[PDB]
Amino acid sequence: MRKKRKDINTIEDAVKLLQECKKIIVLTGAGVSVSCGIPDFRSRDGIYARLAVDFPDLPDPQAMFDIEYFRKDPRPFFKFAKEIYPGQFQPSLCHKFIALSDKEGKLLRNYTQNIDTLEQVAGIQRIIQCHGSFATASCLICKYKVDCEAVRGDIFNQVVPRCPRCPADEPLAIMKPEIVFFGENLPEQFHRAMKYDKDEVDLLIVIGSSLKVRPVALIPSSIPHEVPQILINREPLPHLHFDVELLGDCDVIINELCHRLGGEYAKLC
Amino acid sequence: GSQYLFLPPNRYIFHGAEVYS
Ligand SMILES: [Zn+2]
Repeated sequence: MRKKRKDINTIEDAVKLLQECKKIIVLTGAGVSVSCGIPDFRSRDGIYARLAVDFPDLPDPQAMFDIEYFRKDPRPFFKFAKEIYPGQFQPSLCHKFIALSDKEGKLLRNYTQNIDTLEQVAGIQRIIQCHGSFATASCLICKYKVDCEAVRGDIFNQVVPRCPRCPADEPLAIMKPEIVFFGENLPEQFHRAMKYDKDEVDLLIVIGSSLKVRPVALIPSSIPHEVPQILINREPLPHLHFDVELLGDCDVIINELCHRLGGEYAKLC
Repeated sequence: GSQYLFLPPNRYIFHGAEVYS
C-alpha cells in the first residue's frame, strides 16, 4: 500500500510538478464531461425514460450495454449512440488541458472510463478508453473494423449499420461501436500500456473520478510509491492516499492550474 | 485567479467541492 509523500503538499508543489514532469499519466472520470451538456445514461430519469416509450422491451438502462440483448434488438443502443455521438458536444476545459499537454509531449497516457469519446474530438492522441468508445466500429461476426465516420450516416438516420463484407442475408452482420459491453473483456492494448507505462510515469493526476470501478481504480496502486499523485475531484477519496487534494469543480480547478502554468495553458481560459 | 480555502497540510477547497460528515 502506498504511503503519502510528506514533501509534496501544496498547490504550488503540484504546479511545479506539472512544470517539471515529462511523462504524466492522467486518470479521468465522468467529472471532466459534466459541463459538456451530456444527458445521463445510467439511471432514471435519463435517456432510458425517452427510450422506454419507444422500446417497451428494455428492462433497465444497463440492457443497452448487454451483448445478448443487443443481438435481439440493437436499435435502442443505436438511438443512444445517436445522442452521444462525437461532434455533438464540445470537449470541456479538462479535455483541452490534457490535449495541450499531449501536444507539448508531457502526456504519457490518458486512461479514461468515459465512452463519450470527447478525447478524440479534443485532439488527444495518447488515449486509452478502458470501457471502449465510438472511435471505431466492428462487425459482430467477421470482426471487420471501420472508422467512426464510416457508420455516422446510418446511426444518424436510425438505420442499423451493416457490415459490407459479410453476406447481406446475415442477421447479426452489424457494425457495433467498440464499447465494452457487459461480460466482455478489456482490450489487449490497455494491459500492455499499463504494464510498461507504470514504470515510465513520473506524475499521476486523477481528474473527476471516484476510482471505485475497475480497471481504472486499480491504476493508482500499481505504480511505484515514489511517484507523486494529485487528486482533482469534487469529493476526497478516503480509500487512497493522495499527496495533493484539490477539491472542487474540475473545470474550475483546471482553470486555476492553467492560470498558474501560464504560456499556452493560460490561453485556454 | 480563483478563491480557495487551504486546509493543512494538503487540502484545497474550491467552488463546487463536496465535503461532508
Ligand atoms: Zn462482417
